[PDB]
Amino acid sequence: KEPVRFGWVKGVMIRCMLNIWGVILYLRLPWITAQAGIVLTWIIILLSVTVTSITGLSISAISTNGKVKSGGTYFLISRSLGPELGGSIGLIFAFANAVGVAMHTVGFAATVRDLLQEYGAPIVDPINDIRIIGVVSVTVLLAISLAGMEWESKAQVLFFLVIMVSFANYLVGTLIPPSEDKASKGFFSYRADIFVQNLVPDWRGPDGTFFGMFSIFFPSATGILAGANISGDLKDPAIAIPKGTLMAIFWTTISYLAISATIGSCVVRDASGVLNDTVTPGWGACEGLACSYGWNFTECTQQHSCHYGLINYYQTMSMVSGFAPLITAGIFGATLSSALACLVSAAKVFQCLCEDQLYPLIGFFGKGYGKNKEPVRGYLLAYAIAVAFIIIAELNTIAPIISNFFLCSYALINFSCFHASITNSPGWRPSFQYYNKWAALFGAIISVVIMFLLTWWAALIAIGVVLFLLLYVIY
Amino acid sequence: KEPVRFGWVKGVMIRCMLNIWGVILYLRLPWITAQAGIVLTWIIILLSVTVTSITGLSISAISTNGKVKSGGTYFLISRSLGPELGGSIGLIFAFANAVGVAMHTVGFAATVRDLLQEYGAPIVDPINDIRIIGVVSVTVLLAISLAGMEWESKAQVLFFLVIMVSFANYLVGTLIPPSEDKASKGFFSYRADIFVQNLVPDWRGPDGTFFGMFSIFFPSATGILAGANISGDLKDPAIAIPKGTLMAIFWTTISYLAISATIGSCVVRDASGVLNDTVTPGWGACEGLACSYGWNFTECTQQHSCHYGLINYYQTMSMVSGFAPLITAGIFGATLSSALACLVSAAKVFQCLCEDQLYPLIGFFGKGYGKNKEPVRGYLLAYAIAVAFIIIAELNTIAPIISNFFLCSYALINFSCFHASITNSPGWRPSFQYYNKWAALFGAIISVVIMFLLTWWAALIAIGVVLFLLLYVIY
Ligand SMILES: CN1[C@@H](CSCC(F)(F)F)Nc2cc(Cl)c(S(N)(=O)=O)cc2S1(=O)=O
Ligand SMILES: CN1[C@@H](CSCC(F)(F)F)Nc2cc(Cl)c(S(N)(=O)=O)cc2S1(=O)=O
Ligand code: NA
Ligand code: NA
Repeated sequence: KEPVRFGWVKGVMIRCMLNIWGVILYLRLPWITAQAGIVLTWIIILLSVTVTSITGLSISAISTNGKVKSGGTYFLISRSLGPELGGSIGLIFAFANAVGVAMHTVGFAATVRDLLQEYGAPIVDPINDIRIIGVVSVTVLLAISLAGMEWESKAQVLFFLVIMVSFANYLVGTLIPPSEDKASKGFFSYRADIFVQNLVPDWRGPDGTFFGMFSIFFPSATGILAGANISGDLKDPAIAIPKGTLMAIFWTTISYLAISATIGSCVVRDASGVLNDTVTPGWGACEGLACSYGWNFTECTQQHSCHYGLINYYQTMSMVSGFAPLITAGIFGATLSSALACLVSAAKVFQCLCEDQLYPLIGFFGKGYGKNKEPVRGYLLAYAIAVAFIIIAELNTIAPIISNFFLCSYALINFSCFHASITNSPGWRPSFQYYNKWAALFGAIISVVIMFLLTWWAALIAIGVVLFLLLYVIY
Repeated sequence: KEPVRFGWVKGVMIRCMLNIWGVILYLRLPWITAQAGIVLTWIIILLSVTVTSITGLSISAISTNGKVKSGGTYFLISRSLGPELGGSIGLIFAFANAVGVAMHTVGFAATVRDLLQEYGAPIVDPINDIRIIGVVSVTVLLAISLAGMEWESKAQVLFFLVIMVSFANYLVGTLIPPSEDKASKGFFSYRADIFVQNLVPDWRGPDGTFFGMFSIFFPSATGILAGANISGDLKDPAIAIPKGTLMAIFWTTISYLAISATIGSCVVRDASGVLNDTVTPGWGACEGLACSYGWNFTECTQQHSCHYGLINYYQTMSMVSGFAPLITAGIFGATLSSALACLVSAAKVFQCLCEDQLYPLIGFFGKGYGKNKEPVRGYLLAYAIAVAFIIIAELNTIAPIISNFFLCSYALINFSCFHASITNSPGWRPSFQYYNKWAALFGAIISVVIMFLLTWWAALIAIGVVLFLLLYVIY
């Protein structure tokens, strides 16, 4: 009974694309497009996908160096900077993945709760909705993931199809001439006037700055290592990991640019929401862009007190669409798939750390064999952390620390590549064509600059945890 | 012709006491005593002299381990964490010392300029006063330091005597019943009412917070390594360095407490400065503490627009005194002595780095022998940096980076002691009685906490410079 192996389009490309896409695509990108206009939004996107392209090239170069087992992403850190930054960064990576599982299942449970609160009676508590729904969802994901690897692959293909259907729904919705309901909320079809008026920023509110929008977006463009954590479950990784990872990054960035450039030329940043604001012939004068189509939104701009339009209403994308519930389906598919990718990623790193002879820290976790060619001993450890961080259910303060645990790995992977390449390390001969030491050095420096720049105390906590593990292991 | 060696009272105690005392004693301590009252000022002092007591114990333990040449303070860093944090921290230490020479000579030149601007015609430029005076003063200090070591010792004893004379002048001045000039500016003799009213804070202005006052004070309590940088010029360092350094710290702290507790019970925090504010019998009512003695300062407190009193006038200590010019003499002696101690400290570390075989980075500086048992090759290097940072003459922005170069050494010295003591390093047997690994660990952790807490970007620059030197030396 041979194990199942995957090609490059279902085992690498789909996984990375589905882990990069989140709910920022559906709830915040249309808002960032309004705060910062179109050109600066493109600049933010192209700055974010430059760090993850350099890390992508380093990962691709790592993959063409030989055969590495599923979850041996930190082996280069270990054999280039000693086996005590190997295990420490591996443990940080595999703990942050198992926390990201919870930070996604909570986001899915929030949507389920929001739908339940309108269509029927919820159960008594306002926040225990999230806890019960999150725990049930995590148990279902654990069950399907523990039933094999073909089943996880089929579920991921299903989520991909649902996301594509939501994209098509959006794109055919924007081409429909506006109805009164859609017009009165700020939607007109592709107009040249609304495109030009939206190319320049309009910073509004306490969080409306270029660095604020960069800090909102950047953590949702990472997630490129989801096809390299299962390196051993591919038919030939040395051709499948470079091409799959880079195609994922390319197509994700294209979809990020198209959505902003199209939503930025259909909706105005201010709208009333009440249909009694048509033009009255002889209403003195009106000030605003929308009069030339037949709508009068002066009271908003004078008083700054309406809830609709691109800059005020967070769910504009779900009202431009032809059929609204398909966008909710897209949100479900974009959140569950990220949770599943993170749960399969944290299992295959705990299972590599539990069988690492050179890092005996947690090698004592073995009681039951579970020999089904599956990491049963690495799934329960991830499940326990995932549930323990769903019971808390309040995770907006832990997000910076986890997001910096994920950049302490982007720094050490890139620096391990550079250090092994300048030292001429004995056994480091990557054959990937597009790779350079100085690009890796730049990536390793920027990944620390950004990490301290986003929030300075969480970066210190992230460094302190790694340093404590390092020192306790040495002594 | 044997070289000259010093005892423990002139070679260690005087040097450390004179480098700890600065112009904060004369221009800012009476102000901090008014912002934060008396109890919190004592708390600030006793928190600052806890980091430098733990570092003092680590230095004392280092000194009883054997014989170390003049300027080998970093040898423990080198033989406990490799010879590439040895030289890098040694270079950072000896560059920050040679910059502190400039940051003190500029402070002396400022006082000379301020006196010149009143008693006669200055030369044409307002800021070239500082440049010319600073360069001349540094050349005079270099000349006396380069003429030998006995002459430097005699100059330091002279500065010590001048500081003691200013202290006596102050202390006999506060016991004189007030004159009208001194009363109208806010000075009354030791009163019980002004003591109680001044025990509690009164935070005023943009910089008036507990952390603001800690950040002003703390960098002026360090400077305890000035008697350990000349370890080889002592008759027996293993008895002279512990006792001298700890007695310096003790007596400095006593003088810091006495000045604040006595200036806090003689002056009120608000005064007018004009003698027409005596009590007029029948002036309705007056509100304020000073009426019961016979002075009426209501207009100040109502309008917040007067320049005198403890909290508003920075030179209160120079008007309480019996004879004002002796306080100026004390300021001269407190600034020149710190410049001289730093110039002798940076010479004897550059001269140890130029003859270090295991750190060949700057070993190429040797052209002229200068064999006079004096570091002629290490004095010109310090002089060039000192002059280059006096020509700039604007140093209030470089102060944080230098002050963090001085804590990157307090961290590594303490951690080197701890690491060598837990590893049971082969050759580390300190016989100092009062020493503990965990005290050193606490010192090494607090020295980084404070370093990032004072200003977060300058700490990153200070770490980046050390890391760049480390990496460039390895490759
Ligand atoms: C969206 N994620 C961001 C973190 S930003 C949100 C935060 F968690 F910070 F709150 N980074 C990564 C990176 C990787 Cl490499 C992987 S993965 N599955 O390849 O190992 C997963 C993730 S993520 O899904 O957690
Ligand atoms: C007053 N100094 C403070 C720095 S605070 C002012 C700043 F420079 F930061 F702006 N720390 C030290 C420490 C030492 Cl050990 C030595 S010394 N001569 O023993 O080597 C000298 C000094 S200092 O004189 O520079
Ligand atoms: Na997803
Ligand atoms: Na001094």
